[PDB]
Amino acid sequence: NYGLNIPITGSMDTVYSNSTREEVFLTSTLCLYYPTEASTQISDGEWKDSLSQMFLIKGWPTGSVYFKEYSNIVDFSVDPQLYCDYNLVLMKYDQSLELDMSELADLILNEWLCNPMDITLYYYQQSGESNKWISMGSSCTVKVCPLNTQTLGIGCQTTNVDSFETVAENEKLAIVDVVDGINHKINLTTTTCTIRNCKKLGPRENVAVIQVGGANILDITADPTTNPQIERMMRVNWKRWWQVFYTIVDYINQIVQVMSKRSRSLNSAAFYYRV
Amino acid sequence: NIPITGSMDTVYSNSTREEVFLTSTLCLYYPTEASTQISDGEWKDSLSQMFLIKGWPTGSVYFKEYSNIVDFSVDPQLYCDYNLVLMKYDQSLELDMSELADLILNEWLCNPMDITLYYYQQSGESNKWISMGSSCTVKVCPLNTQTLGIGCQTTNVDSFETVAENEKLAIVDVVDGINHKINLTTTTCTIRNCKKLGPRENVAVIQVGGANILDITADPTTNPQIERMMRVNWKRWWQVFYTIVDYINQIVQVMSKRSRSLNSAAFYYRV
Amino acid sequence: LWKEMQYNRDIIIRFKFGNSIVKMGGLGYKWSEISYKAANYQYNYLRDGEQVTAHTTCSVNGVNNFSYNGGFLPTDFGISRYEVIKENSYVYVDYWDDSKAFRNIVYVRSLAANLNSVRCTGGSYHFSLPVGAWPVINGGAVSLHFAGVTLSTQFTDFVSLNSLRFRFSLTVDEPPFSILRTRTVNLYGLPAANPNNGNEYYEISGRFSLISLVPTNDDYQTPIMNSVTVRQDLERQLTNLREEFNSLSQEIAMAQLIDLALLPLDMFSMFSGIKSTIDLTKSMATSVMKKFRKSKLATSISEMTNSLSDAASSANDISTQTSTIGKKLRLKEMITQTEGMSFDDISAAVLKTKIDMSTQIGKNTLPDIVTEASEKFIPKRSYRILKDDEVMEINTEGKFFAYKINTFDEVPFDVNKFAELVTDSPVISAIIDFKTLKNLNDNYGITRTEALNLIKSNPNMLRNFINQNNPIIRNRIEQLILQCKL
Amino acid sequence: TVRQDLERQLTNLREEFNSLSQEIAMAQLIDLALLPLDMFSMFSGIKS
Amino acid sequence: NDISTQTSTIGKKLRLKEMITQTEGMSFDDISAAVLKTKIDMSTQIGKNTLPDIVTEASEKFIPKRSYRILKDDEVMEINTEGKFFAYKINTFDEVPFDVNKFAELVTDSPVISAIIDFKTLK
Amino acid sequence: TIDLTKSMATSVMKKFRKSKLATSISEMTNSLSDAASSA
Amino acid sequence: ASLIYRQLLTNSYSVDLYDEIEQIG
Ligand SMILES: *[C@@H]1O[C@H](CO)[C@@H](O[C@@H]2O[C@H](CO)[C@@H](O[C@@H]3O[C@H](CO)[C@@H](O)[C@H](O)[C@@H]3O)[C@H](O)[C@H]2NC(C)=O)[C@H](O)[C@H]1NC(C)=O
Ligand SMILES: *[C@@H]1O[C@H](CO)[C@@H](O)[C@H](O)[C@H]1NC(C)=O
Ligand SMILES: *[C@@H]1O[C@H](CO)[C@@H](O)[C@H](O)[C@H]1NC(C)=O
Ligand SMILES: *[C@@H]1O[C@H](CO)[C@@H](O)[C@H](O)[C@H]1NC(C)=O
Ligand SMILES: [Ca+2]
Ligand SMILES: [Ca+2]
Ligand SMILES: [Ca+2]
Ligand SMILES: [Ca+2]
Ligand SMILES: [Ca+2]
Ligand SMILES: [Ca+2]
Ligand SMILES: [Ca+2]
Ligand SMILES: [Ca+2]
Repeated sequence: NYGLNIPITGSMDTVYSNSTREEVFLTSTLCLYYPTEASTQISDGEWKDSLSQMFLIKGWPTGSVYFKEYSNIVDFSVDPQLYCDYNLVLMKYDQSLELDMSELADLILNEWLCNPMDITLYYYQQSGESNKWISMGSSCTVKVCPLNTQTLGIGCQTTNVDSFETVAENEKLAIVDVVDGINHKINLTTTTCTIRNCKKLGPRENVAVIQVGGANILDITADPTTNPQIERMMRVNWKRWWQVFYTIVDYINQIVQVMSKRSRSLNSAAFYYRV
Repeated sequence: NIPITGSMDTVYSNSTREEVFLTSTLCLYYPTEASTQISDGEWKDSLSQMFLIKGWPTGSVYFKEYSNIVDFSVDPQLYCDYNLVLMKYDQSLELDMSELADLILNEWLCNPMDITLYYYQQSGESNKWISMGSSCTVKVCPLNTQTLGIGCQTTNVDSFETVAENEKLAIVDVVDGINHKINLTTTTCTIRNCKKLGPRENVAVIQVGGANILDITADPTTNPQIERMMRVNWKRWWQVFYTIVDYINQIVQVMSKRSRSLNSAAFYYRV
Repeated sequence: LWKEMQYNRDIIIRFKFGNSIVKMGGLGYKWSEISYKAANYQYNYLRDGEQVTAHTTCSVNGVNNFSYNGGFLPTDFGISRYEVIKENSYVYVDYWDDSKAFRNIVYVRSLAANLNSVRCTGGSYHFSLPVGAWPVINGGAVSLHFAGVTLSTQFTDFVSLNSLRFRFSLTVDEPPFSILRTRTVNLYGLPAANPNNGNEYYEISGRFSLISLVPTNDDYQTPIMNSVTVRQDLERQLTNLREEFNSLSQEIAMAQLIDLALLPLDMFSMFSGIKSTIDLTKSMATSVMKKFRKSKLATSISEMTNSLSDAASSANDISTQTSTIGKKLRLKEMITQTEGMSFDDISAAVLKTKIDMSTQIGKNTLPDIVTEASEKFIPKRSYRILKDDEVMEINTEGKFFAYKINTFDEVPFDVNKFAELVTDSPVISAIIDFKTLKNLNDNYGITRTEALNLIKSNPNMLRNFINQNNPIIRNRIEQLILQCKL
Repeated sequence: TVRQDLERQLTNLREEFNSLSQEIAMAQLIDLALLPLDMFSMFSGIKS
Repeated sequence: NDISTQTSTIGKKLRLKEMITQTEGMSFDDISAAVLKTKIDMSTQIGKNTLPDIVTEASEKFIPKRSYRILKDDEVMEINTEGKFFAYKINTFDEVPFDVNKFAELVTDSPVISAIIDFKTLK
Repeated sequence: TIDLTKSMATSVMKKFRKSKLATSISEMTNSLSDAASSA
Repeated sequence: ASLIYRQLLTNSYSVDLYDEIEQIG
């Protein structure tokens, strides 16, 4: 009950000062998320310790820097648990992974509120532009069937799964947007892949997605009309992972000056599960 | 409509003929026998160059051939901004010719009809049922409040009273206020419940044959010779087309711009 | 919280009549009863691109019993009571099918159909005569015309199938039913001998609409296959909905409630616009009346009038008499039309503002709410009688005052002189009671006109003081709203 | 059975009421208005 | 005109109130019912589905335009469904400035007099 | 109120409609209606 | 607004024929 209604009065003259303190941990924690390809190319295994030593001179105490290895973009998109405070995610760009990278960026860079979806028993809808559905698991073959006012499937027969429309097939992660205001019947392989009704709150500003490779393709906003460039949608140019990591360490002061530690959650899950 | 206040002493404006010719389009619908008797096919270009002299820019005139009156009656789309329908007359085509003239000259507001289920009435003097298709054979049967047909058995279709047979287009009026059950060949012919709004300013029908026989209004009493029901005698289609070209100022003057907020999108040949 | 869902479908209804026969003894010439009987039927048909399986049950009502009996001789032909259907008789066809719509048929907001009539014709029955010329039943016909759909249920062997019942009317038709080779010709109607004419099924086609009320606790997430059936539904506890209704007063407003209370509320005005099912919108009003009759307040009205009638031929001391006549005044308030603001106005206003924002979920429960509020709302109230600018005010708890109109200072009370006038002079509900009125005059000194108006409980002056944002009247009316707690 | 009748409707009958209005007086419509017509009284005298 | 629009809405509401409540005036609906009864009695074409769907119309379309009054302390405030609105002294008929806010306040509580004989005619 | 007594009110109204008084009231109302119809 | 309670009491007689419906049915 932090009194989020009474106004706060500032002043436009006095004074530029310091931030006093905050006592819940000794200090912040930086947190790299790199693919296995970095380790394989580096061909080492004292390199995490070397990078910690090289962070120490930049001014991070030893215990603050953590490293997390993931198989690749698609295998990491499933339940991306950001166990940490200042998250960087080095995403190697690869052609045909454009929408997968956009999915992961839209998932972690923004703060989501997800409810369960019991597909077998209910139809489902979308409240507004801010409401997506997020399907995750080993294999998500999300076949939808929209229904008119009369509960007759338009372009599909509700009793014949074949007639359905496959919005996204065989994805580790799929953010699906169907038209807002029309009931749908969903069908996906509930043994492997789960699905959730996820509304989009404001942005999550612990996380910085560093596109390691090509052009600027991360379209976080599903709206085709908008395509903003966020300060955390980082992009760097690479030939070698050692060069990438060295740039990160060298410029880490700016990397954390663009983010903000405040927007953090108890659980490491990338969304608030509101049941 | 909001009021519009105007004086009675303001000076008359200038002629708007040049502006309307530059901004609008003219389109002629004629039967195939016209081209057949012309025995040509540079004639569209010739007539376009002829219209250009009177002041219709080169692309503004559109010649849309139709096979014949009855076959044209089905779904008449008038892809234009000023429409002329040359309409040859032969005896025994009187009613279908009049039907087509009524259909296009009068504005309509139509809704679908579900013959299979509902019993349908007619709202009043401005309401009709228009059936269009490759072959319409409507068979109506009026009913009581207890759904016992008069002059027909609601279950047997033979007893039904046929009101049109094998017609491409049929505008049927029936006694207003009595429920009817209809039987019309749903695969072939589509029937719609329409109300006759005011007139259509956009279309003029140039009868080419005989007497002033068109009766647009189904009411027997009124047979008013509206100005857009033009008529001309003929022996040569070339003479007919030259007449229309030479007097095209009068024809478009008789017509006028269409003023209706439509709700059915369709192709138009506008500029 | 309860969402409308349209389920309109085009269906084909196939059914056949059921025939039961009972033989009479002897050598096999007579018959005892030929009658229609309930008949089931199964089928499947293609519609909307899927094969839907349907189960129908036909039954007959209103049937006539013609007769024919050749005499007491042991071989003469006859049928003791052979039936027929004609103008009066109806036929019901309960219909069911596996489609999704019939799973969501528990709660319905509306339901109506359009079916095409059909002509049913009687077959040929050769009555089993052992020897001689063969009698011949033939002819007879009717026409089924649809009239009204309702809910129903097949008591099928494996389960009870909730279903739609189509009540078709009848219409006798051309073929004159006869008992040929026998003394009955040029009848008209469909007899029970062979109603099906050997047809595999009589067929109807139509479209039926339906507006179900599948529940919802969240906008995005609407269910299918309504499975909260009255096995899965149970009586909401009396104290539980009492607490719910008491909680609902969290939100009621101050001036808008008085604005509503100043309407004439009638049966139609209140009980219309309730988001209820078809089975409860049918008789909600009568249901409310039935339990309103037996309420303690209503039987108190009855006891008052009966006691007065019996008296017509029979021939803190003050607190008790004042309390008894206070209860009597409450009864009089309820029965008659008072020209004041009339506490029961406020009670009904609160009642409407409460029930409008609720829902009927398979049980009426306006009985036990309307009738309960009618007796419990505003437990302690007050009345007054003005005379000679000395208004005497009384409380149902027994208290009493008598104060001047021009200035609000009290006087010694006059028992048995208040009682002579309370019988005839019009009683004024004291929604601005003496205590609050004295506070108002002391703090916000008022004039003669508005003093008289507030004494009379004039709505104009009451709303004027409310819209002045007068704290005294505002708080008083707020407590008035707050005693409405069932 | 019976074809009991056909029955006039609003569309057929509103012109009849228009043409029926002009016979209506006014010195006694006031008396008829003053008399309170209940469900019984209004429909008591329909066509006898 | 904001005043005219507001008074038109109030007039519609007042027509509904007249239908709902029991007024001691002539109550235009009264005249409508009387005319309906006379027309029904004299007319000799009344089927099963005529009195239904004509009593409704006699409720709807009879006297589409009408006016109402609020009496108050030697003055009167009259309103019309069309949009007209007057206010005049009750002893001598000379109109005085109107107060739409006061009228909207008073219309909800005070009783409304169906202006059968409206101020256009009183003057 | 012996045992499931019938509707007293509607039972009495069943023939309070046909009383001399009620017939006279309807007669007077229809007389005024006819007077309205024909001046 | 109090008119509804009076209407309920006055019109309560019809519950007799309603329960007559219920028991005859
Ligand atoms: C209006 O009346 C005509 C007059 O007959 C109707 O024609 C009937 O159309 C139905 C189907 O549209 C035909 O049904 C057929 O039944 C046979 C079995 O006997 C079946 O093998 C066919 O596949 C078909 O279902 C019917 O035969 C035909 N009438 C006659 C005499 O042949 C017309 O359907 C009616 N319009 C509407 C909208 O109902
Ligand atoms: C604020 O931080 C700076 C860091 O350079 C420090 O030098 C300064 O003393 C701090 N402010 C105060 C008031 O001490
Ligand atoms: C999804 O589809 C498959 C085959 O298309 C089907 O076997 C399965 O039952 C469907 N899932 C649900 C929940 O119905
Ligand atoms: C209208 O015609 C007159 C006479 O020819 C001419 O003087 C005038 O300029 C014209 N007006 C316009 C707007 O061209
Ligand atoms: Ca994906
Ligand atoms: Ca499909
Ligand atoms: Ca969406
Ligand atoms: Ca975008
Ligand atoms: Ca016939
Ligand atoms: Ca035709
Ligand atoms: Ca007609
Ligand atoms: Ca005519």
